[PDB]
Amino acid sequence: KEKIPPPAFDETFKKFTFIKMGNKLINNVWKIPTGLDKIEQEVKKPEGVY
Amino acid sequence: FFIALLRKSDSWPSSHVANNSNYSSLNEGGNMIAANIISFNLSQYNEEVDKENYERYMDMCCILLKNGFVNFYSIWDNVK
Amino acid sequence: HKPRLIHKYKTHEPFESLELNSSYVFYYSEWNSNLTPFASVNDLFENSHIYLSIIGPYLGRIPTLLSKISRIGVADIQKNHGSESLHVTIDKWIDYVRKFIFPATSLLQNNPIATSEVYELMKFFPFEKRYFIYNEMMTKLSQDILPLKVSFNKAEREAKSILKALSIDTIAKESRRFAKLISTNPLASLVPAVKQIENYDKVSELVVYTTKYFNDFAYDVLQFVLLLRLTYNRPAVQFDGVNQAMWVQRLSIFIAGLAKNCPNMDISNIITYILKTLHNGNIIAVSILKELIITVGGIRDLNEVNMKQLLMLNSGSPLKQYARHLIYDFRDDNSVISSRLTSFFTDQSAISEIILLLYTLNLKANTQNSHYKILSTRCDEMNTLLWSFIELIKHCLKG
Amino acid sequence: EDKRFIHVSSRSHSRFTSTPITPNEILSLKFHVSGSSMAYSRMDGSLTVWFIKDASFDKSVEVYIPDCCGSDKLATDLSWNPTSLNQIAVVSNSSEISLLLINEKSLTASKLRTLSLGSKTKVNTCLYDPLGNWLLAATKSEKIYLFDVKKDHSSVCSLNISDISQEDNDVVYSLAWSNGGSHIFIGFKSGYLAILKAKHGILEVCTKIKAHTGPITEIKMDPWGRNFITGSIDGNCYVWNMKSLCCELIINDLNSAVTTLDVCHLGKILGICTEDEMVYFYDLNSGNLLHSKSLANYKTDPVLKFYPDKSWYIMSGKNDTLSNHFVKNEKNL
Repeated sequence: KEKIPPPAFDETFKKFTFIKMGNKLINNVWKIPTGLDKIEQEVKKPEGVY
Repeated sequence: FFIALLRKSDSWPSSHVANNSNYSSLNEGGNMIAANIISFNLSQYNEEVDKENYERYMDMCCILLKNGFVNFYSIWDNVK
Repeated sequence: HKPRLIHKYKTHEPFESLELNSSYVFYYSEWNSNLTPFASVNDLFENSHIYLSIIGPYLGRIPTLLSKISRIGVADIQKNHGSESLHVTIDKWIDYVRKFIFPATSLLQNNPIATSEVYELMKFFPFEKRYFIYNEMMTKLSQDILPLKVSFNKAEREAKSILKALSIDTIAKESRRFAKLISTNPLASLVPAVKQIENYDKVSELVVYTTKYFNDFAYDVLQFVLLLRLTYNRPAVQFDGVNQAMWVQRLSIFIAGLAKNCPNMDISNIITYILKTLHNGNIIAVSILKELIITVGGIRDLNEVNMKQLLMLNSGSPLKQYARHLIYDFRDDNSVISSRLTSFFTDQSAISEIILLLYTLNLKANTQNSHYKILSTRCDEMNTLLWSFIELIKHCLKG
Repeated sequence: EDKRFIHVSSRSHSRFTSTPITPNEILSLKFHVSGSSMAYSRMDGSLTVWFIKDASFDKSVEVYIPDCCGSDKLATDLSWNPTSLNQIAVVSNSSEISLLLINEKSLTASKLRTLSLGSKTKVNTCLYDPLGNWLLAATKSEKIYLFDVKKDHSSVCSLNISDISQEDNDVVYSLAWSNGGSHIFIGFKSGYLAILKAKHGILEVCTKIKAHTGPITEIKMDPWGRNFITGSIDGNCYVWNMKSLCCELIINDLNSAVTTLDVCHLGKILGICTEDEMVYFYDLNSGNLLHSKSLANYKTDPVLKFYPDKSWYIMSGKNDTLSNHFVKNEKNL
């Protein structure tokens, strides 16, 4: 003797997070910059230190 | 033939023939005398001639819930 | 020339059969008149929240239905190839594989072929959002839904039952039995199997003989598992500093053993791990790079060499090819495999970056104060690494 | 059901006190759809066609001939013609596609023709249509050809292998005609399954799927046209249906590599012969791994072949080389 309402099926998928990789250990590796210009600063002059 | 014979009978629900394809019409149904006979016949499974005829009786009952002959929660609530 | 004679019988069992002379069709021929098939994609994304949320991780018992949904997804991107509708058509199936296609794959027992069909739709994804699905399966493993938690523990006790019966005579019948298991469930049968690589050798030579029978799904998680162990929180240097560790030299003969034997394994994310961490200064990236040159290429150092062979190595001749045959420096043999390795360095334009990084770190090690006999060997070892990489460049980039 | 021994000269070779090697090897075995002939081929021995009329095997010995395809080369496979009962298309190794006739009244074998299309490096595969209206001679090296039989043996078209797949120099291990005669199923070296359309004289590929990661050894077909079964060098032997082109069963009995696949004419028992001298039998309509028998074969390489008319069991695998024929095996213990 009850009135059963129609069930509401969920249509929403889940969101992602800010970590574009899986772990926080893998993702900390892929955040440090690469390129030829960062090496150029420490090799500024060998004679200038000499 | 079993449905065409039983659609013209005086045991077919004429005014309360409500169907099992809605989500609010699984309670409101028809013919609660045949909801007493099948719920009594599916709740017995303790013999050795009753076991060789339970599959064919369950198929015949499953056609009757489709055409709206009986309710769903009248048979679902009253089986073992 | 006569055709065949069949008969049509009616039974109460729903699935169609075919006997020696007769067929068995379901008796209730109007069983489907309540149901209606649907249009292209905008109802399949609507009739799946109803039906496929009931049997959530249970499509592994229906393995044919898992192929037919993924064969739609590859033929939907290829049909919508064009130039325009590829950003939203790819992000549409990035939430349909995460939600109820990839968790249905883990409840599969021994099924290599139906697992590659799911990955064929996963080749169209970024590799960054494939490692998010691969990492979600190992934290939603235990803390969440039950029937795959029983199945992730059924493979970890089946992976460990092969690494105990792993021998050099029964490897003909045990490697096909091992690769079939990592073709089906490699999120479970690989973290045990790598844990006994950085502990015990002489199974590292038995694991890389199995890797000729993997499929292309297994080669992507294996690169994810190797990156999972290289970055785990452990002491990389030992208590004193005189030795590194015993796992860092045992993992580097596994990585350098994949790049030589199996040619179907893309190792470009391992090499991208080498590039970035060298800017920080890291002893694992040096030790992976060092064993790659001596194993894939055949470059040997000239510091034990005879004086008669030393003059023979400067005369440009077939005698130069004879002087490397005596010093065991195989370059004419694995010339194909050495060119494939530098192909991963020249794709990211890394060749001019490695030479400047090994030289800078060697010169930066002239100010660190750790010991007195250590940095007389550490400076010498990094000096013959930079000499060994230059000599690989001139043999591959020829012309 | 009783063990009865096969009466060729191979049983006389081993019955004598001959030490080193009594027969030598078996190259190919094909049946005509009539189900009374045989093409029992050897390496340096004899290709012996057989015609036994009524008895089990002890009626008559028909013909053994070493010098049939010449005296320098060997024959890879012997294709029977479905249209002509007296025609067998033998393809020699180097450069000979000859066509032989057999005589029942005389102890000889005559040759009708020897046609050849030039720059033929090595044709190793020849097989007719199931209705007998085409001949696809395919090399494992360069390209695949297409001829006819109903008018004569005249060329129509050819396709180069490098247009099918694009990875590397791939070898074609085995290919199989469709059951209607309208499609080509071909099996590569890196585990590719490509489907070619061969209606009358046009040869074009439809699609290619990745079956597994090994040399696809054999491809067979179901006599009811529902499915087709492949083999491997892995332990996998899948069963692919045709209406949806997906997988139905998986025979995961990975104890060795797979070498020989056969089905029955009713389509019930799948016979798999592995490399550890172990044979199996299975079921197609029933579940995955439901054996009916397993049999340990001796030290040498066996072959397995099923009759096209009634279920009679041909195995080989005696001490060096002899065939065994198991009569009335509807139960098989």
